[PDB]
Amino acid sequence: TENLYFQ
Amino acid sequence: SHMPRDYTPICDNIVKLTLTSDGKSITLYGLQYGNYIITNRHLFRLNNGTLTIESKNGTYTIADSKTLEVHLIEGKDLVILKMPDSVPAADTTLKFKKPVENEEVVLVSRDFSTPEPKCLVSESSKITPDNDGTFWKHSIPTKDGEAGLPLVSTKDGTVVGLHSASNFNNTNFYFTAIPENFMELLNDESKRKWIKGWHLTSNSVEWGGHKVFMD
Repeated sequence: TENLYFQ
Repeated sequence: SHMPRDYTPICDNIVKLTLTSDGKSITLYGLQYGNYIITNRHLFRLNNGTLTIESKNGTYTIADSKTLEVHLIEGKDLVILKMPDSVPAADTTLKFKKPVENEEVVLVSRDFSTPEPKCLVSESSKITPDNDGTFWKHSIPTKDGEAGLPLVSTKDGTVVGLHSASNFNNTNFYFTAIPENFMELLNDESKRKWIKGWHLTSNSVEWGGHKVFMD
């Protein structure tokens, strides 16, 4: 769904 | 009613990994369990590097992530790293369990900056699975590079997951759940399948019904 970014 | 808990044992086993190669580094946290270090898969965005593990015991430096033996958790941003035998092992005191819905967790973080380390315990937050279960959602604000920090249940004091990703506006935070029979994976070699040279060459990865970026 919504886009994510690794941390 | 849940038992009051001291989270310092978990802090003592949090490690700060930094995979550096040719001036570019990737820093995120992990967990020390015997001869292994549990951390996120997206630590290995680059191949052929130098791993720096910062533990309470000391700071370690390792030869080439390509030769490194890693066990990949299926369908999860988790990986078990086999430290070479020369590196001292840690306590097997860490307890891993599959997370339970409607069970509160607290982000346990170790602050390596201050001259005296701080065992930081965040505020409690419920957890819910996201799509296929590859990611689990918590409401604890996490800074960048804080992936691999343990999500600890306040009921039994077990690591139920490691932080992974967030949305770009930093309003929803997603951690990777500890799989079932994960402790069986740590103490039984027959269930472990080690691989070498694993790296994440792609810029975009499609995980957990989501499109996760590296930046």
